[PDB]
Amino acid sequence: HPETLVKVKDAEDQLGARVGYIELDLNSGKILESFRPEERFPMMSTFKVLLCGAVLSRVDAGQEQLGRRIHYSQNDLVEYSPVTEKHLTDGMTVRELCSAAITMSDNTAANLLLTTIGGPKELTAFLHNMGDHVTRLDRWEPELNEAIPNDERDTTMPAAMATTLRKLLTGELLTLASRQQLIDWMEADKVAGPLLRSALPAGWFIADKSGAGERGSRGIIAALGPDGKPSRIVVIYTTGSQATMDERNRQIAEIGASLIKHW
Ligand SMILES: *[B]([O])([O])[C]([C]C1=[C][C]=[C]C(C([O])=O)=[C]1)[N]C(=O)[C]C1=[C][C]=[C][C]=[C]1
Repeated sequence: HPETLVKVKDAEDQLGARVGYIELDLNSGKILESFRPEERFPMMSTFKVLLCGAVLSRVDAGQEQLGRRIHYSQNDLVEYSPVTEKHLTDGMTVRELCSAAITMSDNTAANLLLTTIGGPKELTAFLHNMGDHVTRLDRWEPELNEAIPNDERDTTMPAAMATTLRKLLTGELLTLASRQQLIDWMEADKVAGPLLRSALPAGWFIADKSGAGERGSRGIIAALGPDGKPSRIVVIYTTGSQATMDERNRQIAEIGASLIKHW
């Protein structure tokens, strides 16, 4: 709704930064509303969903096991590794690393998973293969959150991220069992409470993933809908603000309230 676009512009004014926005119809693929759709923004932690999608496609091909366990060391630990740091001892299975990467944004768990699939170059190839010729992952955690102005490394476009999430989630790409598993992980998101979840009415469904990085970067990707079923895709990225975390979360949650209102 254009009123939502007003809020996106109000946000750009508040944060003193650009805001990329996109609403997608989950069923048809139709674009509902947009803003800075083809500009590049840093994915930050939102790439974790893509990562686990590639991991799931390997599992579907029998090239990987969810039950497979992985061991690592203190040597592998990166800042912000809430679960991983807890099992230095017993290691973790593929499944748990994805859970950890998505529901808690665990940095080390992402790094371990990237290694398993072939690193950033392979992720990029995976994406490019499925029709996304824009989204690129160049670095590992946590340098990928640098967000230096104009750098194309580790970025996406709101338009590209939206359709790719759509394909993962509803395309024939992943098995039914894997798509479901991916949705399940997103739905259990334990760290995005102040963002869109904060504007959701009771009974609605939401499967999401957020990100935060240097230079005021912040963003979220999500599939939501009323009555326990997702029906739309919303992507929101911002970069360049001098605003604090709270103000940044406030603006995003404000865009979501507008989205709901005009549903
Ligand atoms: B990710 O953005 O690449 C990665 C981990 C992270 C940190 C904070 C919030 C989220 C989120 O809300 O989805 C994801 N980013 C970093 O590791 C940067 C960082 C930022 C702030 C605290 C710790 C790390």
